[PDB]
Amino acid sequence: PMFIVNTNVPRASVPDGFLSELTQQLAQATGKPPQYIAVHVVPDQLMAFGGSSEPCALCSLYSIGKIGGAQNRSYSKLLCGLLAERLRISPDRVYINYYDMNAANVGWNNSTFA
Amino acid sequence: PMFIVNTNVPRASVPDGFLSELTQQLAQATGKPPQYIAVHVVPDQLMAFGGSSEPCALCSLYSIGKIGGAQNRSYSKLLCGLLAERLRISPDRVYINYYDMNAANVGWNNSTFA
Amino acid sequence: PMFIVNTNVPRASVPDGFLSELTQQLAQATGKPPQYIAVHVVPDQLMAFGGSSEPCALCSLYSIGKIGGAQNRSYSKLLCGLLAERLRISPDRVYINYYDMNAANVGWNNSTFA
Repeated sequence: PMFIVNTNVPRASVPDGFLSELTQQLAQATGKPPQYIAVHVVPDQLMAFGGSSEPCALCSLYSIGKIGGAQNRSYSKLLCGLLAERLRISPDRVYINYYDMNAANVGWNNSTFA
Repeated sequence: PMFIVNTNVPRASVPDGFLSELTQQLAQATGKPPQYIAVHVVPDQLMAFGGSSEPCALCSLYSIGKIGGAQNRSYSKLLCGLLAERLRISPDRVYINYYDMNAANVGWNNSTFA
Repeated sequence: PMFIVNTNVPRASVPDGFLSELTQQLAQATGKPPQYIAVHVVPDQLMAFGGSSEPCALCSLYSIGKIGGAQNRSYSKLLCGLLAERLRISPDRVYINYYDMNAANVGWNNSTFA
């Protein structure tokens, strides 16, 4: 799985250990081993949510399977929780796009996961 | 809706008010309230278009519905217009990927839009 | 086509001529004219792959067609090869998301490709 967070929160406000926390919690949530989880945090961004620039985040979760209505509600609670607690971003200023990737459409290690 | 612009134009060349203008014009174009529009501009990027590092932009527009053939032509005229006028980017050096997202695949506020 | 590479490798480690090499090799691999190939490299990122901050890359290849099982295997061998040779990233620390875009969902030059 791959989780990306783009945010206007400054780098210095991203706590130590955050990428590891994301990795850990995503492995748990998706059921996939942490060796397969990749995470990417992009702070200091020029962004607005609903016309204003209070802390916000635009995020993506890509996974080969483990994507669906109930699962994605659960992921959203988890991820909005983490962004609120660690980055002080209000959950109503977070969007997360979920993508169910086909294995043949994910490259890794000179080939694909198919 | 979420609109992202990645560009090699420098930050200083992005006018004050550009995020607000995008918000307003996208609200009008999509018919969605401004409160639901998120915008993200990423200047100073290392990018090329057709092998050239002249000004260019790679963009994405995500929306739950309000995406389709005619609509995306209209959005492209609008947004290339804005990028030409405000950032001095030629329309033929802009790509915009359009995504019609399923509500269940968009997280927000600890749940999804489904 | 549009190819994006996000990496924790520093900017100074991205060799001169890299965006051109990508453009050229992607034109050849996809069969598309180089004029339609866009490339975007984002170094110095805060990211982890399998919990680790050793060099890694999270990438995307978008194309209108020319996406499929065998084609994507071949792209992955090409692209992982270039990331290894030029950026010294191990192929097993690269993910590449492949996207077959509908022409009606790609804006360019005030319109779409449909």
